Amino acid sequence: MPSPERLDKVVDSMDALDKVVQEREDALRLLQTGQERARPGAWRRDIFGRIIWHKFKQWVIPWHLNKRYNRKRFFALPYVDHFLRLEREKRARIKARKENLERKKAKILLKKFPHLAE
Amino acid sequence: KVTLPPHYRYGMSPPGSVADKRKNPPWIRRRPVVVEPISDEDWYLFCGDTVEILEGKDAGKQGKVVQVIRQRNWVVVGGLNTHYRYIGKTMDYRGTMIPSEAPLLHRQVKLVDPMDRKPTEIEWRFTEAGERVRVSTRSGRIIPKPEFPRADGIVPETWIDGPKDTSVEDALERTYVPCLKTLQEEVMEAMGIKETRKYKKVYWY
Amino acid sequence: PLHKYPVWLWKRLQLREGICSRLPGHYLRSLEEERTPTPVHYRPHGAKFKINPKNGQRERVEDVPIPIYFPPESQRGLWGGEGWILGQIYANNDKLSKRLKKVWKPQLFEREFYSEILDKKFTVTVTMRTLDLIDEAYGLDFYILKTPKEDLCSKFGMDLKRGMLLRLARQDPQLHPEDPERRAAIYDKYKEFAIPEEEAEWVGLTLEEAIEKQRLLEEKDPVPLFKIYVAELIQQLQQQALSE
Amino acid sequence: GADRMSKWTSKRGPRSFRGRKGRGAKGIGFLTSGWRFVQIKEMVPEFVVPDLTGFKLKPYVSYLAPESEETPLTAAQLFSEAVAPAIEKDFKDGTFDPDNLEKYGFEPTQEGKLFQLYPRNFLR
Amino acid sequence: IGIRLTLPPPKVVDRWNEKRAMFGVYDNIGILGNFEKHPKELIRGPIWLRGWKGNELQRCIRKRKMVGSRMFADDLHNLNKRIRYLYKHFNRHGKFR
Amino acid sequence: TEKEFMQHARKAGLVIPPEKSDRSIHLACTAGIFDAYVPPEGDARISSLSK
Amino acid sequence: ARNVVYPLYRLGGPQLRVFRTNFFIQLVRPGVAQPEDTVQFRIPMEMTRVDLRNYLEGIYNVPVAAVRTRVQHGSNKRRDHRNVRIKKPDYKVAYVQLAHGQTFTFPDLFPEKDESPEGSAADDLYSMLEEERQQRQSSDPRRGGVPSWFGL
RNA sequence: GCUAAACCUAGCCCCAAACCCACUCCACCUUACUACCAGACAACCUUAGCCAAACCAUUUACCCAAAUAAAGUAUAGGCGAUAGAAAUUGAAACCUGGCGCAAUAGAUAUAGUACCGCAAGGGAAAGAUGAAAAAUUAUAACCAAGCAUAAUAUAGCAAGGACUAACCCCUAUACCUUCUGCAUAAUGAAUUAACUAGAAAUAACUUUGCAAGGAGAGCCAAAGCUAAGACCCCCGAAACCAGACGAGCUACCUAAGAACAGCUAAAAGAGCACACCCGUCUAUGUAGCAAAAUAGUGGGAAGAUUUAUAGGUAGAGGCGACAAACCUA
RNA sequence: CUCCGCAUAAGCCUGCGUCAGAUUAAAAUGAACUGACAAUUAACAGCCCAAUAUCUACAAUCAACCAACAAGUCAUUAUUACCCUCACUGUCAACCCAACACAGGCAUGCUCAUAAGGAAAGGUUAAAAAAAGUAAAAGGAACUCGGCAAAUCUUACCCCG
RNA sequence: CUCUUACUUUUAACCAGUGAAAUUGACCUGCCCGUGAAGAGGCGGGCAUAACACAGCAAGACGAGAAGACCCUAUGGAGCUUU
Ligand SMILES: [K+]
Ligand SMILES: [K+]
Ligand SMILES: [K+]
Ligand SMILES: [K+]
Ligand SMILES: [K+]
Ligand SMILES: [K+]
Ligand SMILES: [K+]
Ligand SMILES: [K+]
Ligand SMILES: [K+]
Ligand SMILES: [K+]
Ligand SMILES: [K+]
Ligand SMILES: [K+]
Ligand SMILES: [K+]
Ligand SMILES: [K+]
Ligand SMILES: [Mg+2]
Ligand SMILES: [Mg+2]
Ligand SMILES: [Mg+2]
Ligand SMILES: [Mg+2]
Ligand SMILES: [Mg+2]
Ligand SMILES: [Mg+2]
Ligand SMILES: [Mg+2]
Ligand SMILES: [Mg+2]
Ligand SMILES: [Mg+2]
Ligand SMILES: [Mg+2]
Ligand SMILES: [Mg+2]
Ligand SMILES: [Mg+2]
Ligand SMILES: [Mg+2]
Ligand SMILES: [Mg+2]
Ligand SMILES: [Mg+2]
Ligand SMILES: [Mg+2]
Ligand SMILES: [Mg+2]
Ligand SMILES: [Mg+2]
Ligand SMILES: [Mg+2]
Ligand SMILES: [Mg+2]
Ligand SMILES: [Mg+2]
Ligand SMILES: [Mg+2]
Ligand SMILES: [Mg+2]
Ligand SMILES: [Mg+2]
Ligand SMILES: [Mg+2]
Ligand SMILES: [Mg+2]
Ligand SMILES: [Mg+2]
Ligand SMILES: [Mg+2]
Ligand SMILES: [Mg+2]
Ligand SMILES: [Mg+2]
Ligand SMILES: [Mg+2]
Ligand SMILES: [Mg+2]
Ligand SMILES: [Mg+2]
Ligand SMILES: [Mg+2]
Ligand SMILES: [Mg+2]
Ligand SMILES: [Mg+2]
Ligand SMILES: [Mg+2]
Ligand SMILES: [Mg+2]
Ligand SMILES: [Mg+2]
Ligand SMILES: [Mg+2]
Ligand SMILES: [Mg+2]
Ligand SMILES: [Mg+2]
Repeated sequence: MPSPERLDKVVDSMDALDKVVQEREDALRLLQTGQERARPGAWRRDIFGRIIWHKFKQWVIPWHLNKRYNRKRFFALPYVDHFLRLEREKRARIKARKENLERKKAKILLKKFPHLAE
Repeated sequence: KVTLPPHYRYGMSPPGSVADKRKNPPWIRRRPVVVEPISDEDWYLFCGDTVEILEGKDAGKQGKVVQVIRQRNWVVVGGLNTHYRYIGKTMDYRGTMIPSEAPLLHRQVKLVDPMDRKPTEIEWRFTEAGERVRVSTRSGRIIPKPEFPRADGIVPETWIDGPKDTSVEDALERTYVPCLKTLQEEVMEAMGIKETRKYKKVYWY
Repeated sequence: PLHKYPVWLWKRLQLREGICSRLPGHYLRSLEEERTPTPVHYRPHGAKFKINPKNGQRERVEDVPIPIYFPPESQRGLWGGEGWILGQIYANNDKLSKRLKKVWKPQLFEREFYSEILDKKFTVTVTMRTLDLIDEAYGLDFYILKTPKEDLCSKFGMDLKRGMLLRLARQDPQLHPEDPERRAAIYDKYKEFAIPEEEAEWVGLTLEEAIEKQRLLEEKDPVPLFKIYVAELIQQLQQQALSE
Repeated sequence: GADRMSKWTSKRGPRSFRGRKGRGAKGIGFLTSGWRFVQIKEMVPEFVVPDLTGFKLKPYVSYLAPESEETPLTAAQLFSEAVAPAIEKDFKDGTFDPDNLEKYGFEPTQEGKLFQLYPRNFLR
Repeated sequence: IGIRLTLPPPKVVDRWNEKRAMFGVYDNIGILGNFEKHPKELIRGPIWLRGWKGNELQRCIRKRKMVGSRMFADDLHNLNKRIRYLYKHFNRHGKFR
Repeated sequence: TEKEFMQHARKAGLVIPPEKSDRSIHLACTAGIFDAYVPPEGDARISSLSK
Repeated sequence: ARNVVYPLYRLGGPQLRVFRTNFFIQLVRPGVAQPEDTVQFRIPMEMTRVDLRNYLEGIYNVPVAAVRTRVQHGSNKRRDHRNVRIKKPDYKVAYVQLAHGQTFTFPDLFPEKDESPEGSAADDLYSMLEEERQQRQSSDPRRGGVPSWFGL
């Protein structure tokens, strides 16, 4: 392509312009309404027991009449607690190896550069 | 975009080049080079800055810094610490020999004082206006950041606006008047569109 | 690795942060309390020490409760602390005979009671024990109001309590609207169980029912920032005028 | 022998599967009896394209321009620029009350509007 | 095959660093300190091993009652299995009775 | 049984290094003479005629 | 628009309008022979033929008689060095026919004459190589490989 | 001389400390990742068994909220195996370290990926220049088995004694295991490299300390007491139980479909005979074309027939024109 | 030669199109392997329907004679409500299930011998043994457990069911 | 079948290209008689004996393959039946 940078420049300008307009609309929504999100939602627990932000959809009938929405479950039963702990312990092991590894690199980084004691 | 493996080894050739791809394929895994951690603020060597070589084949020589590689704390100076390599070779023709420079660590070079052409050590400081600068320890004098041509290559002092380049008087003109209307509402009033139908309420869940 | 806190303390760590930390104090105290229930399916020793017949020494003795399984249909009635006993037995009461699974169930009846504070009749399922406990308290209202939670062992019995305590605090005139004197006489008999409305509205609620309640007390559309800045402006202008 | 690690698409499955699955295109109508599709003119997005005649701005900007700093717009910044001047004038005039806040520009509700802010009912 | 062709990098050891020059200090903190402190209190490490010694079955039993309520589920399950295996080996298997 | 040779080599040009690079090749000597010199014919004879 | 929520419509409601559309289309050269009036485009999946018409008429002022679309599968056959399949993105193709008898032929965007530079180009490095390459000559067979540099 | 060999990092392990815990837009419980329509299904319930008791049948330790001590004491128990308290006593506590691994090790991990499996689930392998590769006609060589340089000459566990001399002469029944006893024609082993297996109380002995006292509360003591040292392996069944996953094969069933030429007789769970279904006998094949096939010959072929599609019955079971059939070789 | 072939369903998912190639098949033109580029365009098909009440005894078989049992796959009305209309998706191939570029398995329509689709022989020699076939003097089951196999186109009887 | 024979194809063997599997303690791997864990290429006494490929054969290597399914043992299992 002759000048590929041309496309990168336009894409950056199209994104900057979309940032400005959305910035003016967000500020105008905080003044009239006070909401930080343009789309409604809520914090809920899924069938798996993990926290998730539910983004609402547009419907014509209330939620207590909808066949398909009421088949969806937003609550976890007691057989999930053990898996939540097993998944928490999995993240802790990862975070521990990451922290102990960084300490090792720093301890090995003084053997070759011993003037970093300060 | 950027696709660098976890332990990608930076080198003289820029990333993503055909030479770097052949040198650093996605699959290879090499021992990571150890680099002394230096704060971006503390780094005091920039392109276009004279430096004196302390250790090497040709020590005591001063040369301009053409390239700097922060990842490996390398400084490249033109015409110094240079070996020879045949370029443009072919199967029939041996090729042309050229001197190729080798990178130098930030500890193997030493900045020179503009007043006296001797190696000196510098420590950052602040001037009256507040702009941060680097000052020599011995015979403290200011050492400004040498002007270096931009990477893209554009020279502002030699720019000619084209047919698709907005003018300075049209790109800096202020036309915005803070109001309490959205682009949608403000545009429908100017374009002349009218919509009397109302939007019936929906349920959100 | 190891956890900073033991796992059995994780449930009480959830009551220190979040919306549960914003719950009333008296309600949170009633949750951590683990008072012992009254013995039903076993006899207590009565004392702390006894003399073992074999050696004739003063040995210590402890009362170990028997696990009771309460089915879900027990929370729609008043069983009086009774439940199913899931255990084993020895055939012919012989230790050398094989061991079998045995379940003891209680005898249930469908009776009809009347509450004087609520002026309404309920058709609850009960046991013979519940009928005797209502006769020792001299009415259903005293039984529901005297008996604690760990002895009632019923969600419906704890919801009646909340219903009664709310009328003793609000002094609801809906009770016999056309008989003021009669109404006043009823509230003068249960005056020893009067609890402030603020504290009587959280009685019996579970952790899941209370969180939902507290959430509704905090649910309110966010205040627009247009009003906040006007207050700061006007308040700021007034201060400026004084300096002038 | 099935690829369970491949993107499920309308190209896979029997005839009934391939017709029911789509690609993300929004609907513009409904199906009536006889498998007859009815298009709704109000469901089709109408492009609001402006007149570009005599428009100074161009895709690019000359490099001979200053390096102005970025000042992200905030709600407080928009209030002081547009709403505050009108309030200060009326405050000095001596006629200011909360009841007239709607006259200053405040919107008590979003109902009865074509472009509501929350939940917004318009496209970018 | 199986033996390196070059010599390894020299093994340089500083015999006069802080940890080696001050090793053994305060081991008689009790004898010379009026017995206010005990040398076992200078030991650092697992809280179930400070000033205590035992075999694997004794170590595993001690760890389970001291920090077992804080252990990860998978690690605790393996500890219980290890105690079961060791209980059978030491109490049922061997040359001597 | 699916292992193969790691043969992925491709042939590129060495005439010029990567483009759009601020660093450039620095040359110390020129390629050829700026003005060609042609020694006059008979200069070999003048070798004897030193004067 | 794509990656946005569409406001739901009910009987008697306002017309749906998009003021800024993020649909970006690229005109392509047909691989096989097509009629003169026909034009070929590559459009995003979420885009419909009805939108492409109004999109072309409004933004580019092009009258279109007919529009047809097809979804083209991208091969998931390629595998990396880890034997993991690489997916070529599936894309949508649109065939547009002009209205009033207009004919469109894809232009030659890379003319060889324009590509060739009339103005002399004198890259320093290339000049160095070319000069030296020409000056040096092949070894004379009669010399037998004896170094030629020596004048003796 | 080839094939190869060699490397030191990636990271990992055990502790300590600290409680832990998201986000661009859009999509995702229906066939998940699918913009848009009348619903009301809802969670809780003793683990068992292997094993030990040399069978087995009562019984057989499994953190449960403070280290030590009281104490393996009271007590329980086919009073067997074994199990087993409390009262009471009452200690310490500074994350940033390692007589831990270094590519068959250490996490399975370059990755829960490739690959296998309908599914639950199972589950890898590997890398190595240099300051610079914008120095790649580069970083020397020397080392396993296997080959090549370089096939072989009567006769024999292949060698040993020797000899001027390789062989010729003389002497000599491989190794491990297992057995009364093996050259045994009894077991295992193509070979190279790496990996691959003895863990501890009681008492006693030996060497120090102190000594009718010893020991840094507990305990022992009629020379004892304290401390130390030094003794108890590896791989392997058929099984048993719990909880998940399976009727796209097959067995039977449900819903709604499809196919069956021609001839005879025209009535057919009728006959001849294609398609189609089955698999009688023979040969071939036996690490194959095929983990049940090929060729020919045969049985049935308008019926209790064959067959596509979706659904149902699940292991203490199902299904069965009972062959102990079949329920993913 | 023609064991077929073309198409649909199902399944699979770019898997012999162009350019290039150091990759590849027995084969250093070809290519199903690698890299890049291109490609399947709806009329066929899929994706349907406002409510309440109400209606629906008389098979099919050329459906007419006729004869049946196993007794069968097709239907409405009343009132109310209802003027915008052609979107979305499938469309390629030498292809699926059998670890394979497997002599196996695989529903339907048409073709019923083809207008479609294919190649048993790498070259030579012409030993044994072995495999698959053809012909055979005279005799004709003497073979063998047995007329197995092959040839030929045949009688009678018994046991069991 | 007496009683086999001839020809064709496949296989076959030779040339070229591509290129598996079980197996394998090491082997410089003969015969007779005798001996012996009772059936010897390997021990004793005799006989034989330059080295070497290819094609055939199946007497032996107690030939290869599957830790015998028959039999017995195990205080090892399971299915079925039962006064
Ligand atoms: K033991
Ligand atoms: K047993
Ligand atoms: K591994
Ligand atoms: K033997
Ligand atoms: K044997
Ligand atoms: K042997
Ligand atoms: K052995
Ligand atoms: K089924
Ligand atoms: K496919
Ligand atoms: K086959
Ligand atoms: K043909
Ligand atoms: K003949
Ligand atoms: K033989
Ligand atoms: K054998
Ligand atoms: Mg289409
Ligand atoms: Mg036993
Ligand atoms: Mg105690
Ligand atoms: Mg590993
Ligand atoms: Mg060797
Ligand atoms: Mg000899
Ligand atoms: Mg041995
Ligand atoms: Mg024997
Ligand atoms: Mg012997
Ligand atoms: Mg032998
Ligand atoms: Mg044996
Ligand atoms: Mg030991
Ligand atoms: Mg048992
Ligand atoms: Mg079971
Ligand atoms: Mg089925
Ligand atoms: Mg089937
Ligand atoms: Mg049926
Ligand atoms: Mg017929
Ligand atoms: Mg028949
Ligand atoms: Mg028949
Ligand atoms: Mg059957
Ligand atoms: Mg039978
Ligand atoms: Mg039988
Ligand atoms: Mg149609
Ligand atoms: Mg087609
Ligand atoms: Mg052929
Ligand atoms: Mg041949
Ligand atoms: Mg022959
Ligand atoms: Mg004859
Ligand atoms: Mg005979
Ligand atoms: Mg006869
Ligand atoms: Mg005979
Ligand atoms: Mg026959
Ligand atoms: Mg019969
Ligand atoms: Mg050959
Ligand atoms: Mg063997
Ligand atoms: Mg013999
Ligand atoms: Mg031979
Ligand atoms: Mg043979
Ligand atoms: Mg055996
Ligand atoms: Mg037994
Ligand atoms: Mg047993």
